[PDB]
Amino acid sequence: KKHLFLLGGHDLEMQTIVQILTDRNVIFKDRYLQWDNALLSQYEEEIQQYGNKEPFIIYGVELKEDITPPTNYIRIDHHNEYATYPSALEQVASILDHPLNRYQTLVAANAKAYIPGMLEIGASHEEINLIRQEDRKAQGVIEDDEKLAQEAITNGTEKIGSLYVVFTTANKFSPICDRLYPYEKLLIYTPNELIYYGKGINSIQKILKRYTPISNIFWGGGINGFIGTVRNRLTTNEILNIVEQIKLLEL
Ligand SMILES: Nc1ncnc2c1ncn2[C@@H]1O[C@H](COP(=O)(O)O[C@H]2[C@@H](O)[C@H](n3cnc4c(N)ncnc43)O[C@@H]2CSCC[C@H](N)C(=O)O)[C@@H](O)[C@H]1O
Repeated sequence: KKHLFLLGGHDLEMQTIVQILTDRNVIFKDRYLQWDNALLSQYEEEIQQYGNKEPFIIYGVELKEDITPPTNYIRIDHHNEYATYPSALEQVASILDHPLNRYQTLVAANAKAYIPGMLEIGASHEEINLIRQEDRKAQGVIEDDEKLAQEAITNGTEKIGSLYVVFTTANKFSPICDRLYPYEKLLIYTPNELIYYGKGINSIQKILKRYTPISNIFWGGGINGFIGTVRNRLTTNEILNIVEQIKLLEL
């Protein structure tokens, strides 16, 4: 059985997956997707040529199935109902019988549990710093993202009990997280998007499902994981209402 991999949005894990797939001569297609456009329909041409053809198994790595996948398609993900699963890098390596080296174990740990996941595998201060910078660089974080981050922590950040609430006009939130870490609970929101990081995401999912269908909600990891809403699917008032509901969990 021959392997076809379709890669979704880019980050340090997806970059590492490209490296391993490259070194091992695996058929894979990388349309340089990002976290917000990781659609299976981006690979409609490849689904047409390899879909339902016996010799090939198709591995979609963190792709929303906005089109019906063929019968020879296996979803490779660690989000939503797969949120307790090992990271995509770990699952891809297992399929290829690739032993993850020390660097790649940190890539998987950061992908699944951020900085706590790396401290759990004995990461050093300099190991954590290189992973975080490479992770943000692979996301496309640039200098304008890091400035809006500094302003968001300086001028739009309050703490309610154990919860940081940051209003921002920024596009990428990883710059804010690394400046505020360590934290137990962090809520970043924009006029049409919010992402929660930290303890008790199941209680947050309860709140979100009162305001928007589950198809606008993504999450990953356990408690001390993240849960968020797709950009521009909720109104400003809906976000602001949710922000108050999340704040109410601290009172
Ligand atoms: N507790 C934590 N605190 C801070 N960062 C963490 C934490 N846990 C994990 N992380 C980091 O978060 C990253 C998780 O990576 P992923 O598993 O690929 O998960 C990614 C996406 O794959 C996933 N996602 C699913 N659908 C969508 C969508 N429509 N739009 C945007 N994002 C979507 O949600 C995650 C991004 S969530 C925040 C997105 C934000 N708009 C931004 O630009 O930074 C990874 O780099 C980890 O290091």
